[PDB]
Amino acid sequence: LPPAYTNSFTRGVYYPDKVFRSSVLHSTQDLFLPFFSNVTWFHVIFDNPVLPFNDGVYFASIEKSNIIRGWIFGTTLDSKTQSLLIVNNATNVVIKVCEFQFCNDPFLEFRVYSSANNCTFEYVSQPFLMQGNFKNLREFVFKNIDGYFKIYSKHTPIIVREPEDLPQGFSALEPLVDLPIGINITRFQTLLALHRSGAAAYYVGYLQPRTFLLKYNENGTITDAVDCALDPLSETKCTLKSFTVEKGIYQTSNFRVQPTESIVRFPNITNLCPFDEVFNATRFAS
Amino acid sequence: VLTQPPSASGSPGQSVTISCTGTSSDFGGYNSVSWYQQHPGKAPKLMIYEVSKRPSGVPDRFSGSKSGNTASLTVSGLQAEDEADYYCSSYAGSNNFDVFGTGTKVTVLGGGGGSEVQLVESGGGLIQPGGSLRLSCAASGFTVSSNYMSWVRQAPGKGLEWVSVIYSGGSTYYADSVKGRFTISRDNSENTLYLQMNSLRAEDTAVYYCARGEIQPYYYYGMDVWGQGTTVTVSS
Amino acid sequence: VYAWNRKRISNCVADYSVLYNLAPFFTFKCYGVSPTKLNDLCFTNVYADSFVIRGDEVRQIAPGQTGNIADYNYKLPDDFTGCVIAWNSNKLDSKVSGNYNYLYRLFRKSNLKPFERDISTEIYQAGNKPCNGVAGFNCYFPLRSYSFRPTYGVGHQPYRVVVLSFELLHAPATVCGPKKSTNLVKNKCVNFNFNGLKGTGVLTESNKKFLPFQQFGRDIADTTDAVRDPQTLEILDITPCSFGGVSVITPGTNTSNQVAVLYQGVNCTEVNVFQTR
Amino acid sequence: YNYLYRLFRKSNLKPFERDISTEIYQAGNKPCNGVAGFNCYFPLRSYSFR
Ligand SMILES: *[C@@H]1O[C@H](CO)[C@@H](O)[C@H](O)[C@H]1NC(C)=O
Ligand SMILES: *[C@@H]1O[C@H](CO)[C@@H](O)[C@H](O)[C@H]1NC(C)=O
Ligand SMILES: *[C@@H]1O[C@H](CO)[C@@H](O)[C@H](O)[C@H]1NC(C)=O
Repeated sequence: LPPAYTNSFTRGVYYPDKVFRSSVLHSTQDLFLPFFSNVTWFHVIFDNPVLPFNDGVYFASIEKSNIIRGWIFGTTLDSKTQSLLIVNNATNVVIKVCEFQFCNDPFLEFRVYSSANNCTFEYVSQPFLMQGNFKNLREFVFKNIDGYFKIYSKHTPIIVREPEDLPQGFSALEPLVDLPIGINITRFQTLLALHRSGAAAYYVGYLQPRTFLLKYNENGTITDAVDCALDPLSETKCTLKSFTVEKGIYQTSNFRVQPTESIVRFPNITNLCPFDEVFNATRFAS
Repeated sequence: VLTQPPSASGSPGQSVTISCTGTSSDFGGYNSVSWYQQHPGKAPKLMIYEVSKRPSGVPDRFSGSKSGNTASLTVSGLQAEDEADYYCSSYAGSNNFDVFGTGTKVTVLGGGGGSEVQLVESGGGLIQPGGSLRLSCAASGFTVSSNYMSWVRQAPGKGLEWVSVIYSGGSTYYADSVKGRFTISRDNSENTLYLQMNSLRAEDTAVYYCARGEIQPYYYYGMDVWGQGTTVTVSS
Repeated sequence: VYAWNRKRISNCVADYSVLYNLAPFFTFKCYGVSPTKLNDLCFTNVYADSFVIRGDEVRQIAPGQTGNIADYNYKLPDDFTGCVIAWNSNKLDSKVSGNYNYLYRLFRKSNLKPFERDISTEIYQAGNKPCNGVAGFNCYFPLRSYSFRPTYGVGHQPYRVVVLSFELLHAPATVCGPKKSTNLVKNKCVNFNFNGLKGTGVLTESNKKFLPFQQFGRDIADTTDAVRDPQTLEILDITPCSFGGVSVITPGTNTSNQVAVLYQGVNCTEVNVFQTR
Repeated sequence: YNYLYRLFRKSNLKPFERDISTEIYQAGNKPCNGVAGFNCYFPLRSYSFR
């Protein structure tokens, strides 16, 4: 397939920590989704590529009832190393970090894999993680740290029936699981409910380490957020703790042209140095 | 320390029924009481190991039932001409040597193993007090590096006692008589297995016997084969 | 002893104090640490290994020791940080019907690797002969059953021994132990240690609508002012204790010595008496 | 037996303060009354040598 690329508006600003804040402006520095960024338009109308999991991903889904269910996060998707097969079965979610490689292909009955090895975690979460012209958008911010596989989520009932694209509007994500399992994750594999016996299309972005200034409401929720590396107006709204900038000139951060090449010029001399006749002499020095 | 009758000569072969009392328990765990027939000259020969199921040998000595707290080996009706000593083994507790008994004279009358695997010794004639003398029992048949062998010494008049026990490859337990002055060292795993004296204390004058099988935890091992001993004759 | 469990237990509050009242244990010698300090140390996963040995073999279970069972069925290196919990089981594992069920692998080639389970049933081959399966004069059954009987004495009774091997790899610790909880005190300047968040203040009743996932709570400028109770859901408020500045008004040590004390930031009800701005 | 080694104490020690003790420990609020029961021994564990 030729994976399209759609524009991702302001969406994917999750809560970094669990701290109540009322009517403040918090400037956090963490892995977030860059505003007005590109996200592949993989359409599930067949598709199942292996995406790179560099430091965190933002998954989306505009399925109808059960089209997109499950995740096959892992490092190599082999039987040597472990993996993660968090799926969403009938009103339940099974989370196992067992090293089930594969059987034939990630499709689904547990027809995703057929093997048996040693496991490390079986945290079977009982509560599941998941109107004619009323679809349902489900966003999941997957982020991995030294010893926690944090997973964020948010379910919003979108209404507009425009061509398939990310809607316009700020919407934070709430954490649900904090699996403390420690395993390196570098590859991302998705799967759809085949059930053979424009349907849906998942958006998969990429997180980057950036600074974001978030506004907390009086109740305790985030109403909006401003990036600090999108436009000079955003940098001005970040250097001053206020989303309303007055008229004038403000001194923002300094610019510096980063180098491009790198040369290391040492002298010609290319030979060996006496060490076998110095460290190990006839017997030794005195 | 066990209890055995000094001698037994009255009513030869009719009411002898020698045994070994002094246990005051239920023989510990596995009830396996062996009977050794020590004969002057050649090495002793096994007679019976369990309470029943006698090995390939004389069929007129069986029914070694454990009555009370002692195994009464029925010896009546065997024969009327024998000159040897019957020794019984018990007290199978963990790390407990001296399982043999005292000298029981079972001579009914008084007056009137060779080519199985191998039998070799060192021949320690006129042993100098001290030093380090090595005695081997190289066996060209059964493996001398996989089975559980033992070393037992006996002196004129005194009975036998456990002197050295060695497991497969991970145990070098020593007897309580040496208390550390004896160091067992295994030879090449495919040639033989020898011992070491390590500066004896004038009590090692007794004659040695290298047995291919254990005494108290005795297993069938197909057959019980012993070897002749040699006189130390220390000059301390 | 030849096929022992290897239960990998994790993600629980291991309360070892309960084990002191479950069964009348006879040996609780923990070689690694103390049972009092064990309940305050987190771990990743505990390996539970259970077996049954005689009474004279319980002493053989030690961090480094030789014997018929210490180096042939289960060996512990010189790093065991668990316990040697064991107890007699001569109440339900001894019937007069023939106890040909257990074994201890009397025959072996050499010492096994510590913390290893060798589940094998091949005939012991004592060298110098290819034994494709035969029982005579060269190759015997390397397994031998016990002789446990009810009408015996101490030392040769069925003793169940269970060890709990501990490990600390480069993984987040799951099992920590029990968690002591104290009573709640409201409207009183006291100390608090709520889930690592330590401090002092007056725990009062607040009207803040916390989100169902938020636990802590801060203020405009980096100060914790409200936390969520680890017990039944309740929104509290952490205000600092009663503090203030003290000033002394003195007419000088030349006419008199009577002085006045002004406490700043108080309503005369938190220390004649006068209340000013 | 000539080189002794004390055991755990219900309270932390003091710098430059000798810890000579000969009583029996008491876990919780259950006095074992001299005879060593469960979780109550003498803090006089002898160091083993070889
Ligand atoms: C996203 O990437 C594709 C190529 O991968 C590019 O054609 C597209 O223009 C990008 N997004 C924008 C700027 O529309
Ligand atoms: C804040 O919460 C209160 C009580 O639930 C609610 O009445 C009010 O509308 C909320 N305001 C906002 C903007 O969240
Ligand atoms: C703890 O147990 C009590 C029992 O009444 C219950 O009311 C409370 O909600 C529980 N809290 C937690 C943390 O489960």
